[PDB]
Amino acid sequence: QEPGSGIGYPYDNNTLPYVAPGPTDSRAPCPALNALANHGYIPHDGRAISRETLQNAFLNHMGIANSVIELALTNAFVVCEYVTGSDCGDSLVNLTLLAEPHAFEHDHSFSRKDYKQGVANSNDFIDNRNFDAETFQTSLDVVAGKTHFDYADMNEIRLQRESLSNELDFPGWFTESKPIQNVESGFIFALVSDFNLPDNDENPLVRIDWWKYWFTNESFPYHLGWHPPSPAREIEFVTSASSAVLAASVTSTPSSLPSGAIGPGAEAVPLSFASTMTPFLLATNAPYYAQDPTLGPND
Ligand code: HEM
Ligand SMILES: *[C@@H]1O[C@H](CO)[C@@H](O[C@@H]2O[C@H](CO)[C@@H](O)[C@H](O)[C@H]2NC(C)=O)[C@H](O)[C@H]1NC(C)=O
Ligand SMILES: *[C@@H]1O[C@H](CO)[C@@H](O[C@@H]2O[C@H](CO)[C@@H](O)[C@H](O)[C@H]2NC(C)=O)[C@H](O)[C@H]1NC(C)=O
Ligand SMILES: *[C@H]1O[C@H](CO)[C@@H](O)[C@H](O)[C@@H]1O[C@H]1O[C@H](CO)[C@@H](O)[C@H](O)[C@@H]1O
Ligand SMILES: *[C@@H]1O[C@H](CO)[C@@H](O)[C@H](O)[C@H]1NC(C)=O
Ligand SMILES: *[C@H]1O[C@H](CO)[C@@H](O)[C@H](O)[C@@H]1O
Ligand SMILES: *[C@H]1O[C@H](CO)[C@@H](O)[C@H](O)[C@@H]1O
Ligand SMILES: *[C@H]1O[C@H](CO)[C@@H](O)[C@H](O)[C@@H]1O
Ligand SMILES: *[C@H]1O[C@H](CO)[C@@H](O)[C@H](O)[C@@H]1O
Ligand SMILES: *[C@H]1O[C@H](CO)[C@@H](O)[C@H](O)[C@@H]1O
Ligand SMILES: *[C@H]1O[C@H](CO)[C@@H](O)[C@H](O)[C@@H]1O
Ligand SMILES: *[C@H]1O[C@H](CO)[C@@H](O)[C@H](O)[C@@H]1O
Ligand SMILES: *[C@H]1O[C@H](CO)[C@@H](O)[C@H](O)[C@@H]1O
Ligand SMILES: *[C@H]1O[C@H](CO)[C@@H](O)[C@H](O)[C@@H]1O
Ligand SMILES: *[C@H]1O[C@H](CO)[C@@H](O)[C@H](O)[C@@H]1O
Ligand SMILES: *[C@H]1O[C@H](CO)[C@@H](O)[C@H](O)[C@@H]1O
Ligand SMILES: *[C@H]1O[C@H](CO)[C@@H](O)[C@H](O)[C@@H]1O
Ligand SMILES: [Mn+2]
Repeated sequence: QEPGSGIGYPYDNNTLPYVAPGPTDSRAPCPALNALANHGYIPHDGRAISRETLQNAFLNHMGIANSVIELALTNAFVVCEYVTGSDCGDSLVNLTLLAEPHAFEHDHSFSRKDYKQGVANSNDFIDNRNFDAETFQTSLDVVAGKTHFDYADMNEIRLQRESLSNELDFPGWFTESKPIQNVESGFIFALVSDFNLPDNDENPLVRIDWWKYWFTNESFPYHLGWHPPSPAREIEFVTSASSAVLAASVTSTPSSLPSGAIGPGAEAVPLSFASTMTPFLLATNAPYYAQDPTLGPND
């Protein structure tokens, strides 16, 4: 928000306004990075981003501590080197390369289509990077009519998304990614679980309106009473939430789940790519921004 608005106070005392990305700006498949770039907490053009810039942006403007993004930072730079063909050092070339498929970006996302979702031919690919309202609706439908949801609900959400993607993706494309997705499940609980409820750290409940605002708008739901978590969320909360999602009992089992979908997931570890492997072509679409309505500087 505008610095003088005081909208983030006393949780964030140095805010910057929302600015929609222009056609030439680089955006990510990540709603968090996109919100940060939209505010200029990382570069608005989404290019040339250092680890510390990311660490500070997450800590000071989203209440996400450094520990939470340690592996994500490692993996971002691994993917940068893979996509560009050379070491990116401490300047992430852009946000868009993070949408390299079957890498950090993965199938059965909550709010993005898959790289080969619904394509008529095998060489074809689509926008697996920008927010897709329809896909996100498929996630929200699982918790229709509710204001909050828990770990068991999130487990049902990710299962529905796995089922849908496995059915709709070009044959042979779909590749399950429980470890990465469920870190991201933990991230959702970390950012938009309802810290105003008395037992948030034991049984955190996601506020659906906060989640929808963050994902659809790629900006922060201050207008709905959100603020950065204080103290900042740490990695233990995230991986604990990730484990709890996967441990939750399934009351409705969708068809066409990949083998082993139900049950615990592997711990996320650093990505690695063969020096011989050429990266998949990145989707080239202009960055998404909200238009129904468009956002002002304080939204
Ligand atoms: C340097 C730090 C980060 C990097 C490089 C990063 C990168 C990515 C990438 C490549 C994806 C796409 C995965 C896919 O859905 O196919 C993603 C998704 C996602 N990220 Fe980030 N991320 C970071 C930090 C965070 C943080 C701190 C949060 C929230 C606390 C967050 C929230 C999410 C969520 C919820 C998704 C899933 C979106 C969906 O499934 O539609 N990310 N991130
Ligand atoms: C995206 O953000 C816009 C702008 O903040 C949201 O629309 C506003 O929502 C606030 C409460 O958050 C209301 O007080 C305003 O009346 C709304 N303004 C306008 C212009 O409609 C919008 O709801 C957000 N989208 C989602 C899905 O959360
Ligand atoms: C983000 O960076 C990536 C990596 O450099 C860009 O993707 C490459 O773009 C060049 C054109 O300049 C192509 O020759 C390569 O084929 C692309 N690589 C892949 C794997 O697709 C990407 O264009 C950049 N995006 C933005 C919006 O800045
Ligand atoms: C990205 O750009 C490529 C070359 O410009 C195209 O071959 C791709 O199909 C893809 O195009 C899509 O996104 C761009 C926005 O940059 C639009 O100009 C196209 O209409 C298309 O949606
Ligand atoms: C914001 O400023 C107020 C008043 O000085 C202070 O009490 C609070 O700790 C500040 N918040 C942060 C995150 O520094
Ligand atoms: C989230 O974190 C837990 C614990 O590391 C994993 O089991 C899960 O697969 C996901 O990565
Ligand atoms: C989540 O899981 C990680 C290991 O993947 C732990 O280090 C953390 O304490 C939490 O239980
Ligand atoms: C790990 O931490 C999460 C979030 O605080 C809890 O919900 C879970 O029960 C475990 O203690
Ligand atoms: C990971 O952690 C969660 C939360 O403590 C457990 O529910 C799960 O069984 C796994 O050990
Ligand atoms: C775990 O428990 C649930 C109820 O919470 C059952 O519906 C499911 O079959 C599983 O045993
Ligand atoms: C069991 O409850 C789950 C939520 O955990 C629903 O998704 C499902 O429809 C069934 O009622
Ligand atoms: C039970 O509920 C789940 C989640 O909503 C569905 O994916 C499944 O098909 C069944 O309707
Ligand atoms: C749907 O069915 C699966 C087995 O196919 C169970 O694991 C789940 O608990 C739900 O009843
Ligand atoms: C597809 O499969 C699921 C369980 O695997 C069923 O619940 C459903 O009725 C359909 O046959
Ligand atoms: C389906 O296949 C996979 C092998 O990747 C197993 O992990 C699973 O238990 C099931 O047999
Ligand atoms: C990570 O692991 C891969 C295995 O494919 C290697 O190719 C790479 O050089 C790195 O050691
Ligand atoms: C997005 O742009 C539209 C232009 O009609 C405005 O209505 C809105 O305030 C926002 O700036
Ligand atoms: Mn994806």
